[PDB]
Amino acid sequence: TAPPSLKAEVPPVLRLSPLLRELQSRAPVCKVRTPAGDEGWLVTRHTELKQLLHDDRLARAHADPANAPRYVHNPFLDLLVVDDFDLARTLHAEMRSLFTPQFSARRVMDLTPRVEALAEGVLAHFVAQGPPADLHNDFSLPFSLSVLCALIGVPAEEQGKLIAALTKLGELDDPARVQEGQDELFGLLSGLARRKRITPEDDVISRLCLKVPSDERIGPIASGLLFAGLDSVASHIDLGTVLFIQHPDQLAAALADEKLMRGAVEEILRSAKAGGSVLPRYATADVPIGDVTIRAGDLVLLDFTLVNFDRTVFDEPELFDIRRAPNPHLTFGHGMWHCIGAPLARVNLRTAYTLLFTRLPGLRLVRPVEELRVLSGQLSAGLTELPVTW
Ligand SMILES: C[C@@H]1[C@H](O)[C@@H](C)/C=C/C=C/CC/C=C/C=C/C=C/C=C/[C@H](O[C@@H]2O[C@H](C)[C@@H](O)[C@H](N)[C@@H]2O)C[C@@H]2O[C@](O)(C[C@@H](O)[C@H](O)CC[C@@H](O)C[C@@H](O)C[C@@H](O)CC(=O)O[C@H]1C)C[C@H](O)[C@H]2C(=O)O
Ligand code: HEM
Repeated sequence: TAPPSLKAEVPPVLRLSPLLRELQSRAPVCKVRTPAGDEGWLVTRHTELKQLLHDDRLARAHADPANAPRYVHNPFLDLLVVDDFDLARTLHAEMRSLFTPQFSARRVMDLTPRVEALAEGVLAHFVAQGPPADLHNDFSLPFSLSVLCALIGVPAEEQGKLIAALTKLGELDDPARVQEGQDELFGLLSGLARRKRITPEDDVISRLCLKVPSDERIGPIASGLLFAGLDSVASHIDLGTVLFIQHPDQLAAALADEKLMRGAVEEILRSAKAGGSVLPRYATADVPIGDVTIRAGDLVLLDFTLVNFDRTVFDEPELFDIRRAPNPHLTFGHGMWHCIGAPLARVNLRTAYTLLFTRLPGLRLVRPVEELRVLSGQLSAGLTELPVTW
């Protein structure tokens, strides 16, 4: 297969696939065939990813968005792209000025007692019947979701439908099912905005109303935030928990020392996914990078965790070392595109690991890790299940 194809099934969890390892050793920027069947440029190395994150010729913009080369087939992902390059710039700037104040240090610090309290409640439900239990579906997802709902302003009576609607939102190669969850989610969130415009509450939707006069527009905006943080946080709770099970003496040191726990969270972010953490861009003009020229209109695949195994940056990247320092991973991106939820994601993760392992020090897998499976055909795909006992 020339160019190499990315849809090479799914590698085992917590391991860098042979395909991606050879692509990275081959060149910093590689032409590949995407899961959707089109052609794209995979950025494989740390320095080149950083450079492209700071190059204003990469954008969520294309002269013909409907016909542009695709990474995967998903209409919700397609909503990030507009056909006017000036409009793409101003929309991106606007979105960052809307969202950045919601994740200030004061706000995340102030939310933290609430985050810890939500973790405690989810844990009670997770352990209520004793072991074994599914860490993914009965702790990681409900905890990740309850935090996002508390911050965004989704009441309890609607959180039950969210996991379902958000699941069908991420489905690949089924535009009709993505449209269903899109309909259901956009209608739910914009109705909340209509209410909170009249009766403001301490949540993000209420504060978005003060700068976004359209309730309709708050639908996709809020949906973006939820989808950006739900599976991303949940899957890192899952995989970080496995990494800790596999490295008990490092887990013991992280539990005894908060600074070591912060380092451990960073090492889990660096290494848990081990490639495949791709978001797309398009070139709006020719971009020379490494020894190739990305052409205007071309698809560019930014893989934010493949670069965390770049041997020219990380010594022994395949080893889990919570004391790794410095730890310049790019899991949250960089620059003008840097993940706005990163401070919240970090609090969620250290809250989860701290609570889980102090309450359940015997946590272990029910079956060998080789038997875990990632859901297929899913944007932001996580484990089907994570059975644990304690
Ligand atoms: C300007 C507009 C307009 O006015 C309005 C009218 C339009 C709004 C448009 C809304 C549509 C939003 C787009 C969502 C797409 C998500 C794709 C996720 C893909 C996830 C990928 O997954 C893969 O999939 C493959 C198939 C599998 O083979 C792989 N093994 C793997 O699983 C990679 C996963 O990514 C990360 O997860 C983080 C991502 O979430 C981030 O945090 C959000 C980034 C992005 O979402 C930012 C937006 O979301 C912010 C949004 O808010 C913008 C916004 O409204 O602007 C408003 C103001 C973390 C996971 O570790 C990583 C992972 O899994 O490795
Ligand atoms: C461990 C969990 C998470 C990871 C690994 C992660 C990763 C990322 C990455 C790599 C990007 C850059 C995407 C690109 O350049 O196209 C990004 C952007 C973004 N993330 Fe996250 N994220 C996480 C959690 C969250 C959470 C919890 C939220 C919201 C509560 C969030 C909201 C956003 C937003 C709004 C953007 C768009 C920034 C922009 O377009 O300039 N993320 N995230």
